[PDB]
Amino acid sequence: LLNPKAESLRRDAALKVNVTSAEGLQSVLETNLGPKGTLKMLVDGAGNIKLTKDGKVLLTEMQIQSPTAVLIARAAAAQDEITGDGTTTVVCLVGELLRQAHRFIQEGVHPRIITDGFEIARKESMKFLDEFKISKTNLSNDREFLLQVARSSLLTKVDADLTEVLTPIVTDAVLSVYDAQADNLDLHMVEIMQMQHLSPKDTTFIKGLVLDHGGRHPDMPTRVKNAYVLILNVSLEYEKTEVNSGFFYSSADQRDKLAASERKFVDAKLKKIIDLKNEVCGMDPDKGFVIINQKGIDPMSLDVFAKHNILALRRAKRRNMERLQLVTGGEAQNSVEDLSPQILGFSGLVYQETIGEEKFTYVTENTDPKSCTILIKGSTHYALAQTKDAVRDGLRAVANVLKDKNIIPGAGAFYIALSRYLRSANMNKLGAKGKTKTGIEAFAEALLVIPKTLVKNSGFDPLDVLAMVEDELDDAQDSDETRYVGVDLNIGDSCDPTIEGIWDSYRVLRNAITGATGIASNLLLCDELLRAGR
Amino acid sequence: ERTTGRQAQISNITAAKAVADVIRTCLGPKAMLKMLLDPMGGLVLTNDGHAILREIDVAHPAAKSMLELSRTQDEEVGDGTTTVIILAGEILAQCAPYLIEKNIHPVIIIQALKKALTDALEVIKQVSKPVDVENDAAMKKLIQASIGTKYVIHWSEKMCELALDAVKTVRKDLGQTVEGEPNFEIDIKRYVRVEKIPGGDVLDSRVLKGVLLNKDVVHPKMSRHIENPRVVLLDCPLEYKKGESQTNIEIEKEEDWNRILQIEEEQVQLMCEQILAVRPTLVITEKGVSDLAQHYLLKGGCSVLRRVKKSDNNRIARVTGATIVNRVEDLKESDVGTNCGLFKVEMIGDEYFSFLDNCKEPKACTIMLRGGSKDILNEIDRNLQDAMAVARNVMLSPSLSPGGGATEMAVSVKLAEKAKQLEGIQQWPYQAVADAMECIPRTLIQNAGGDPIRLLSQLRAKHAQGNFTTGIDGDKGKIVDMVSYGIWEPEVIKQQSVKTAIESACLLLRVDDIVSGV
Repeated sequence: LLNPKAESLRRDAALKVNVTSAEGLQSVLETNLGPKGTLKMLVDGAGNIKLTKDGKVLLTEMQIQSPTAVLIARAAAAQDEITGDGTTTVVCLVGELLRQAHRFIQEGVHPRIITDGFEIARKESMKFLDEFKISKTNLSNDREFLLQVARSSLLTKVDADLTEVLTPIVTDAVLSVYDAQADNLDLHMVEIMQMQHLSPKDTTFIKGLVLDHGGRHPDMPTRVKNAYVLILNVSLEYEKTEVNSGFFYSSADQRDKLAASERKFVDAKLKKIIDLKNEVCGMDPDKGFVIINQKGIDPMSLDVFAKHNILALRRAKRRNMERLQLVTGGEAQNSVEDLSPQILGFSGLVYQETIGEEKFTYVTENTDPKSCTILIKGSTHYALAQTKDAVRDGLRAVANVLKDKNIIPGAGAFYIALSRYLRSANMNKLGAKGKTKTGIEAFAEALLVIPKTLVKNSGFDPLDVLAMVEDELDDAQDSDETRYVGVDLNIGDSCDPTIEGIWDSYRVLRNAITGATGIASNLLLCDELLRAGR
Repeated sequence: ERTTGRQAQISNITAAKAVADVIRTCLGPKAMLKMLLDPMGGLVLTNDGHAILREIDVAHPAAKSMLELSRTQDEEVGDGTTTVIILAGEILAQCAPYLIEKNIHPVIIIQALKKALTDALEVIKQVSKPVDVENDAAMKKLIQASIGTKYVIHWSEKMCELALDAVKTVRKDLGQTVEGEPNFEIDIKRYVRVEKIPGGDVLDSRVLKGVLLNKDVVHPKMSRHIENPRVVLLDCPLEYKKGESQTNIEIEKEEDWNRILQIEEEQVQLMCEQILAVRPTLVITEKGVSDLAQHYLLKGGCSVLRRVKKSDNNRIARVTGATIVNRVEDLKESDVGTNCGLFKVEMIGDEYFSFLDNCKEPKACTIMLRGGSKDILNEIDRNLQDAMAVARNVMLSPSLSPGGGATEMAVSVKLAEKAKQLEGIQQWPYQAVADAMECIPRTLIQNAGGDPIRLLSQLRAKHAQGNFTTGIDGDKGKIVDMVSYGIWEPEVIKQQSVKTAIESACLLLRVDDIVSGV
């Protein structure tokens, strides 16, 4: 049963390849899990080395011919768009679930019964999912609990020293953008900017917006406190005639007169701008005037604006002009003829942080900015790439906490309890089927991979901690009270995940159990592999 | 180059056996998934039998004949694509030892397959049970078989109404000893052609009898509906005509300039006057309409439609009877606009439409579908064709046959009984047909996980002593009666299944050599 230029793997031989295909992808990603995970290198082929612990960036940068890992990577990409966290968690659940299933495949169990046992246990897992979850209050004074959610998304990908740096940055970034009510939150209002020349531990949060081009003149004020803002669209630099012409000077001084006469049209608008500062808080302290003007400005106007102590910006990004319009409040002024003091906005202290090569102007201390900025600092591109992965996944982690009022404790508390749940429930219930008991038991034993590999990457004996946690759960059930138990990676014993502050999102775990079950199910449904047309 | 002797008979059976062997796991609602490896880095997880074999490149030409066999089955029945291919491939596999090891001449086997085909059609008619085709509640539970496990399961009641009301419009059910019996002819292809309108709800989807047009009315104030309409169809636009020869009008005299400008407006009115001679209430043209022709026909008391496709007017001519006449002076009085109920221009989804809908069924209809998106309309579309294909097989024969391996085993038992009473050398290949009929239910057992040998012999014992309605359950996988949970499918599916299977099997057995040349 063959034709030329074809390959076929049939009669359970495809199952041994597909399960091994999952064991190969699992062992690679088994190294990095939780805060004890590992760092990997990704070569794009252009010579740029990128170090990241995020499974989202890993699966996209690597090319795998194995079709089993392709479906895992494609399904994890859907999980990365929905959950945004726990990419490795999904892979570890799929691989181990196929390993426990492959042992029953060698026993002669049909894969449909194995997949049916996973779907029945998944429906019972969703019932325990709603029972085990903890309902968190909607109060926005919960920052203490947000400090626990932050450490969950931070400690994983960082040395834990950048955690204390990024903890006040991420937590203040979400609550500043989020108004107090139930409405929504916008992650686009938080800008992510990267800079060099300074250590990553000095990364700071920017309440306002950050920009590159500053006022160029030695005498311009560096620090201006509580100044009015002007958004100006008109070019203050030298202009030329729209039609071809020339300047013919009879005398040497006439050459400067013709140049001053052409700039007089721009100088006429320049006089109307400086009269606005003389009209409003010219000599008044704690008040100033700033020119964010979008188009270019010649050095002659920069010298005039410096004598007035006016900060003058030129060649500003078009997107930032609309963003600074909402942050500062001042409307965009196309023509100076319509310039009025009521159009001017208001901002707080504007101070230029000037390194050797570059100058940084800060818009911060705004009345109603409604836009934040996270400025990522690093000496090399390694710290800039690793921090950007922690910021993007850190903001989306807290974002799912305000959108979903339900939260679940982490540290394997959900996986160990549910595995013990299906073990004791299926024996008491016995309402599924006799042959389904294999699929249910394999699914319950496969979910132990996360708490086993989490402490395995920590170095502690997994058999010891899983025994102490199981004994503590049995002692908790004998005392007849609710006790949440989780693994402690630093000490190696058990602990309380609610006290330790380790929490897992509800939407992440809801799509992880349902997603990993659907991934491994479709892989067991493949009896034969076929390669044709090649 | 050349395959002679018995080598060609081996390659013809092996090629058909390889195509069937791939989709053996594709049979049943519990059927497994097939992972295909493309020459590129892609993969295909689809379990649909037609989408798999289409992505599988084949070499031997007999495998291409099996691909064309499934293409014919897809035009007849909407489901059961793998059922016919596996059955046709197993017949050649069961006749392989008798053709070679037993040294039976192939023509003897081919003549034996024709006798087994006639006996099989008689057994299917005996095991089939009648059902009321006029019961609306019964037809919904039938079509529902091709409905569930799809997104349309929630609207299934509305999906059956759109399926029944569509086929009941185009069907002509007649019979007698005088002019003959059409045998309940139903054409889904040409007459039931559908138009999908985005937006709205499935409840708002209606089956209109007529031709639907997306173009609006040229003037806002006009007669919305006419009692007894008169329709004129013409391809030519409405505007000032010009001569085909050289036309030059030289104006010298002063008072003759305004006269020619009036004649140009009279020529436009003259072309409209030739249309109004038959007193039409509706004017449909393929090209645009000039503003002058709009005003001349507005005062004439008729409806005007412009920018209508030519393929649409051809479908209008069949439900109406108005023949397209190019020149307005050649307009016949024989073609009329009769049997057109309403001209209603009512806006649907912020887009002005035109309704030709009538109160009668001129053997055609236009289905108007509403959905939440174009992907939903495409899902409703293909599901509506499969919904009507099941209702078609029920209207093309009153009897239903049990599925899930019940009919497959019911035939194999009767073939084994007729084998003992059939003398001659054709008896041995005749028993191979009954062994091929047992492959379909055993395939459902292999996909279920149960013991294929144990459950098959026990299932055969149920047909021998008890009734034939005891099949294999899809969800469970244990021997049960099909009367409990009806899997029941129409007989027409089983008719063409074994019919084309023998025709495709005998076609490959007749070829004793394969040569290459142009």
